Amino acid sequence: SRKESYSIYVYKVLKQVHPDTGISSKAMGIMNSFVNDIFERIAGEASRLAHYNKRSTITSREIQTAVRLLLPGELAKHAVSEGTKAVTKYTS
Amino acid sequence: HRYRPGTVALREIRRYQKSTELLIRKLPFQRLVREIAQDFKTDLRFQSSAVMALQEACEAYLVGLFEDTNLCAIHAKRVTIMPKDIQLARRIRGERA
Amino acid sequence: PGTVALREIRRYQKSTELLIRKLPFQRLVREIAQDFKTDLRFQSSAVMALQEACEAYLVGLFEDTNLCAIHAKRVTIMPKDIQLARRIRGE
Amino acid sequence: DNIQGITKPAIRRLARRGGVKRISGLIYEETRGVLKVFLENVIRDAVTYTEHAKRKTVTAMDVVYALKRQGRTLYGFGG
Amino acid sequence: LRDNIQGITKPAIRRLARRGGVKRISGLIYEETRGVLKVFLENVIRDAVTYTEHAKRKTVTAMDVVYALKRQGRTLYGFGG
DNA sequence: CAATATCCCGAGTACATGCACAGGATGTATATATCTGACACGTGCCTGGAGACTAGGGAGTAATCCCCTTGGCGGTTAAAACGCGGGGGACAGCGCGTACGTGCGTTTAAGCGGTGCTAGAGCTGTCTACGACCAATTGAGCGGCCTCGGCA
Repeated sequence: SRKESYSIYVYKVLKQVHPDTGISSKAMGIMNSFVNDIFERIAGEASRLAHYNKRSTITSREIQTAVRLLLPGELAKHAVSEGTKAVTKYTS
Repeated sequence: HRYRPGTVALREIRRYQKSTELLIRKLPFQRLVREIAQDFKTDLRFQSSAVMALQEACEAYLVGLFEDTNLCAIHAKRVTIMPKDIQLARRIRGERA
Repeated sequence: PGTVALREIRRYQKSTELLIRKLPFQRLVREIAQDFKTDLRFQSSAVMALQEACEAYLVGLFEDTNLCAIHAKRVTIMPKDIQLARRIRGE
Repeated sequence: DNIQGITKPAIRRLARRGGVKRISGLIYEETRGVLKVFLENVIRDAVTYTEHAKRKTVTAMDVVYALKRQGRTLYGFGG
Repeated sequence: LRDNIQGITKPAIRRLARRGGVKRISGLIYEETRGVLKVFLENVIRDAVTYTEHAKRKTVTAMDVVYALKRQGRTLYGFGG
C-alpha cells in the first residue's frame, strides 16, 4: 500500500532556488521531517486559538495568528507577507 | 553599637525568604509594562488583574535567576555576585546565546 | 607541548561519524530495557536512533560543561562542573 | 525613563529572597536588562492573543496564555 | 546482561569530550559520564517501551523511540515523524 | 556584660466563608445504530543467530611538569547606618468596550463521476563523490661563514 511523503515538493522547491543542485537521500529525510514538524506546530496552535475564542471553524485568521505567535522574528513578518499573496491570488 | 558587615545581609535572607509579598512597587512596574506595550499596539487598555499576573510572573522569574546565579558565584570561590555570573547561568539555560 | 590534545579538537569537529563503538552501545541498550520488559526485540533502526540522540546529548553537555571550567579560571573539566551544568539546566 | 523605577533596593529584595549575600554594583543596571527582555517577550504574545480576538484591552487570560506558551505557566489567575 | 555500561570505554568518552571543545579531562569524569548516560537511556527507553506496549508489539521500532524523544523536548530528525 | 532584635501571648478586629435558597440547563434514560475494529486468519521478513578473520582499538605502562592548588599577597569597595525627598498610597466620577442579542447569508461537508498525479517500480544507467596517491609550501632548527667589547 502507498506510504505518501512531501519528498517531491521539497525537490521541486530546490530546483526553484538552486537549478544545478541536489539532495542526498539521507538529507531528504531531514526535510521530510522538518516540513511536517512545522505542519503540526501550526495545526496545534491554530486549534487552541479556535478553542480559546469558542469558534468551531479555522479560517485564514486562525492560522495567520498561529504563524505570528510561532515564528521568531523577521520570519514572522515575511511568512505573513507571503501567505497573504497566496490567498489573495486564490480568491481571484 | 554596630553589627559586623555580613550580619544584616543574613538577617534579610531569613526575612524575605519567609514572606510571600510582592517586592517591586505597584505603580513603577505598572508604568513599565505600559511603555513596553505601546511600542507594539498604540492605545491599549489593561485589565487591573492582567498587570498583576505580569508582576507575579516577573518576580518569580527574577528570583529564580538569582537563585541559579548564586550557584555560579559559590562555585567560582566568591560569595559576591557579579554580571559575569548571570551571563553564565543564562547561557546554560539557553536564553541569550 | 600541549598541542596534540588541541589537534584532536580540529579532527573531531570536522568529522560527523558516531564516536561510541556500535556493538558495545547496542548491548548496553538491550541491558537497560530488560528491567522494563523481558524479551523485547529491537528493530535495527531503533538502536541507531538512540545512539544518534545520545551522542548529541553527551556532546551538548560537554559544550555546556566546559563553560563552567572557564568560569573557575581553570582549563580542566571536573565532575563539579558537570554537576553544576546539570543543576543549573534543571536535570 | 520608566525602567529606572525598578529601584536599586527592589533588586536587593528580589536577590535576598533568592539567597545571595553580597551584590556587585554592576548587577543593578545588568538585571534591568533581563527583566526588560522578559517583559518584551510575554507582552508580544499577550498583545497577539488580544489582536486575534479583535478586542483592545489585554485581559488576565491573555497574559496567562502568553506565559503558558513559553513554558512559564502560572496557576493563580485561570488555568 | 552482565555489566555492559563498562563498554563505554574511556577513549570513547574522550572522543565525545574532544568534539565538545574541552582540553583537559580529570580522571573522575569517566565514571561520572557513564552515570549521566545510563540515566538518560533509562528515561527514554522506558517511554519507548510504553509506546510499544500500547500497540501490542514485541519489537521496539524506530518510530516508538522517536515519539519517546519528541515528548521530552529532544526531537530527532532523521528517522521520520 | 549590654544592647538590638526575634519570639510569643492576649485584645480587639471586618469580612469570608461556609451555608441555605431558588431555579435552570443538562445529565440521565431508552431505543436505535452501524460500524470500528476485534479477532481471527495466514504472509513473508528481519530480527536474530552463529563463524572466521583481521586490524583497530583498547589497555597498559613510564616518565614528568603542567596545571592545579595553596599561601600569602596588597587594594578597594558593598555593607552599615544615618540622615533626608519625594513618591507610592487612598478617594470622587465618564464613558468607552465588552458583552450579548438579532438577524445577519458564506461557506463546508457530502455525495456525485471522472482522471491524472504520485509514488513504487528499474539495474534504470552511470559518475559525483570517494578514497588513493602524489606534489608544494611554509616554518623551524642546525650548521656555518663573518665585527666588535671586555681582558693581558
